[PDB]
Amino acid sequence: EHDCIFEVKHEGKVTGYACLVGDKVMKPAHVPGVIDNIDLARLSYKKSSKYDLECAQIPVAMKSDASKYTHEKPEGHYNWHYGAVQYTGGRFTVPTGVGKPGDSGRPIFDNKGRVVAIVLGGANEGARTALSVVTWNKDMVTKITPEGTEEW
Amino acid sequence: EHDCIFEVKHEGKVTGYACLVGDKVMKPAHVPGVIDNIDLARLSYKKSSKYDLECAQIPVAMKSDASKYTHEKPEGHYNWHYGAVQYTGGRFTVPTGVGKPGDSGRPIFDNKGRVVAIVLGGANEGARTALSVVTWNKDMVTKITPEGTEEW
Repeated sequence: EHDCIFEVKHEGKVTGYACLVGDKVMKPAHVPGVIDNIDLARLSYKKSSKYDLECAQIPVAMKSDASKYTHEKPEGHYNWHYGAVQYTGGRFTVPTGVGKPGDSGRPIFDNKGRVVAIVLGGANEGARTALSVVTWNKDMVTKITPEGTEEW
Repeated sequence: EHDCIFEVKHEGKVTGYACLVGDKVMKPAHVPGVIDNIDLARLSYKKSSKYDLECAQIPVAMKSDASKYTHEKPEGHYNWHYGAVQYTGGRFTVPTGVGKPGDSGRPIFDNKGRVVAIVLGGANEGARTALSVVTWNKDMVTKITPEGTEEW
């Protein structure tokens, strides 16, 4: 279902997205640019290149309109802004030809309607493709990045 | 009816408006930040802190798209961007509520469309509040702030 998620643009084009996950505001750091909204970008965030997350806290009304997350992921079927995604064996996976370079940051929802993780693109096959994600393992962050692919 | 011309933006956000009268461009002086319309911001603004006005004179380019003004005023009731306004004893008691900070520079329009005054703030001992006004009468620019003026 449709909601509000801000987006970073660069010089008359688009380069990806940046989300408002509940308690903080955050974005990937592998794509350059500044958020469109001036009161969500002019502040000073904190950056870590080893996990590629740029994060800080939210203003007050932008806190009043937020999202809601979860700290686990069970095996089953999910949906995202392009379609459906199967998660099993530690693998979110989608068909081929369902994205373009520059969609890194669209959130992924569970069945109940809460955000489970974020996306970093990056997987290929001559059939249904995999994902590369950054997720929350019981109040602490971890990464998932299958080999063979670059930062799509 | 109404006009919607020549606002001001600063630091991504806005800081109100500024209106042009038959020959010159006025702006309330106490607010920071400069105008966005690059054809106007090329000028040199006369800054009188004692009367709180910014007083550049316009070039002849958009001088054909100017406004209409006057300096004669009977008692009665006028209209502006946030509703109606009443003129008694000089002071402008508005049907109220819609005022805010930040949006000083809203000019005051009469029934016959001619510009009669601009605004500089509010002051409110209950309903139908009496705002502050920059105005003029027969070559004399006056600043009329009634009492305890909320500095917009």
